[PDB]
Parts: sequence; structure tokens; C-alpha cells
Amino acid sequence: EHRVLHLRDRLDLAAELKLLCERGPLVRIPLEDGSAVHWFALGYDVVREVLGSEKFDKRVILPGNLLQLDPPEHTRLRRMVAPAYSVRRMQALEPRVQAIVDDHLDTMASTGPPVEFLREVAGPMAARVACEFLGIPLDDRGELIRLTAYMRELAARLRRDPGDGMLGMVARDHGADISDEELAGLCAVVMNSSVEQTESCLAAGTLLLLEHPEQFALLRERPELGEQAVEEIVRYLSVFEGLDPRTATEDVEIGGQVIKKGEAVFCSLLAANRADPALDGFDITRKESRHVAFGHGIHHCLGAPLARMELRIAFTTLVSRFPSLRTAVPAEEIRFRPPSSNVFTLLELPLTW
Ligand code: HEM
Repeated sequence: EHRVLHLRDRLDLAAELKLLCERGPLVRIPLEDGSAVHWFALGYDVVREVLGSEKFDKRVILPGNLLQLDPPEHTRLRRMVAPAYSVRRMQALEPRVQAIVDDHLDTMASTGPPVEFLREVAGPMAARVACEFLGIPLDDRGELIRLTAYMRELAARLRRDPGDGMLGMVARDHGADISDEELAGLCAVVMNSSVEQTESCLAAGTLLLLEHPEQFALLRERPELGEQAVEEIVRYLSVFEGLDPRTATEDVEIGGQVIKKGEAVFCSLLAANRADPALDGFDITRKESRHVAFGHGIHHCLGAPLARMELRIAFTTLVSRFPSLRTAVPAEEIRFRPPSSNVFTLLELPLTW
């Protein structure tokens, strides 16, 4: 439901969604059947207010899925996996991620144009980086990726002999405290939803840079803009458009209005990142980005350090190795997935150079 929160015009907001945002950053939505009262959180500040509040849970209205947990059990599991995303860990991983990116751009430059960038480059790249971060053994990566019992069997086996990566760390440091199913669940979230979001950022972000050739070249002239460019790209794309509802556990005042106990709040990251026409233009020279593309609060994207590193490496290397890159069809013909709660993405991206 609430399909209006996902209406777009290519990468931008649809007029119907812009009109909704004019009703304020916090919109009360009583259901027509009188079964519940829902809320739309559409503004940057209000979305952060909701997501930072302790007075909401993620009740429904799979083991190892942090998004389906509330404190204290959410805290318990997240604290065990968080060290895998430390700065020290990303620094040690960076050169290997660079090499994986180079592997896939090697394949791309050798196949010669054209290429379907989503299936042939972005997808495999994201899945291979995920395998490296997780520490998947080499002989299991091909099958694990093809699959996008096996997971439980894989998790139990790697749990017996801890290796490298996040999965080895967790099992090595929290062997008895995490089960096979929970480990498998941590792996699945990384290999499934996470790759979907990352691959979409890679493909749609490449399209976004191609539609702004001045900045495509600027990122090549000044690769130090990579970190800034990533923040602007994830803000502009908002591939994770809307969040699971947050239900108020008690009466709480948000954005000047009282959200009653039991009412559900739907945060629109898309609206929060894009509704403000001031400072909405795509501009990678912006030194600081105002966005909630990775969420906020206790459920803030645990993989943001990896996503930010991988995307920086990918975009900077791409613009450098393919200065002549261009869409093989007019940009206006690219197909985007119709409105849905699923990750936002294009369906294919034919490129040549
Ligand atoms: C490297 C790949 C990624 C991995 C492994 C990853 C893993 C996660 C995990 C495990 C959570 C749940 C945290 C919790 O509930 O405590 C999470 C939350 C989130 N991730 Fe990431 N993520 C990754 C890349 C992204 C990307 C590319 C985006 C979009 C730009 C993204 C947008 C989010 C959002 C919006 C949430 C919060 C959902 C909510 O609060 O309801 N993630 N991510």
C-alpha cells in the first residue's frame, strides 16, 4: 500500500508525489476502512525525528535479520556484527575491493562495446565484493552468487572452520552465541537485499553521471571528489525509497503533532532526499550532503561503510577508464521499475564507448 510514496518521473519525483509533499513534512493518513491511522514522514528533519526515537518498534501490521528486531535483541545481534564494518576493517579491504572492481572493468573493456551494464558488470561486481567482505571461500562463490538448505549448510560449514571476512570474525568471536540459521541470515541479507541496493546504485548512478557529463569528467579530473560524489548519488537516487513502518509504542509528539500509541509511521527517504527543490540539483561539488539514504537511528544501514567505499572505488575507476562512456540508447528510453516497495532500479543499461 501507500504506492504514492514511490511515484517517480525517471529519477525525479512525480508531480503526484510532489503535490503530496506540499501537505507538510508529516501527513496524517487515516485509512478509509477505519482500521488504523497511518502517517507519512516526508521531510528530512521529521524522518530523522521518527527514526531516532526510542518510542517506536517494527511490529508487523527470518533469523539473523536485524531489521526485524527491536531492542534489546536487536542490540545484542548488531553489537556482535558491528566490528566487521570498522574503519580498520574497511581500510584493509579497500585494495582487494579495488582489484575486484578492476577485474570487472577489465572484462568490460575486453568484451568491447556494447554491454548491458546492470547484468554484466554492476551485478557481478557487487556480488563479488560482497563475497570478499563476507569471507566466502573461493569454491563456494560461483554457486552462492548464481543462487543470488544451501545457506544453512554453507553457514554451518564455515562456522566449523572460521576463515576470513565478516562471517569468520563473527563465528570466531561469537561461536556459541550465534546459530547456523542466524549466520545464514546475516549472509543472506548481505548477498540479497544488499547486492540489489548496491548494484542499483552502481547502474543508476552511472546513468546519472552520464546524464551530467560535466560532472562525469569532473570526477575524472578530480578523483578526490569521490566521497562527495557518492553522497550526492545515493541522495539523488534514493534506491531505498521507503522504510518499514514504525509503530508508536506510546503517544509521542513528532513535528508538532501527537502520534498516538499504535499508529504507524511510514518514512519516505525518497521524499526527504528530493522534495526540497532548493539544493536538489545533482552536484558532486557539494562538500556535505543532506540526506537519509542510509537511514538513521539504531537501524541505520550497518553496511554503509562498505557501500560508500565500494561505490567510491567503482565510480572513480569507471570514469577514469572509460572517458568516452555513453548510453547506447537515448537516456529517455531507459526503463525503470514501476512504483513498488522493492528497491528502485532500472531494468537494463546498454552502454558503449
Ligand atoms: C554493502 C551492501 C549493504 C549491506 C550488507 C547492507 C546491510 C544492511 C543491514 C544488515 C541493515 C539493517 C540494520 C539494522 O536493522 O540494524 C541495513 C539497513 C539499511 N540499509 Fe543497508 N546495506 C548495504 C548497502 C545499502 C545501500 C546501497 C542502501 C541504499 C542506498 C542501503 C539503504 C539501507 C536502509 C535505508 C536501511 C534501513 C532500513 C530501515 O531502517 O527500515 N543499504 N543495511
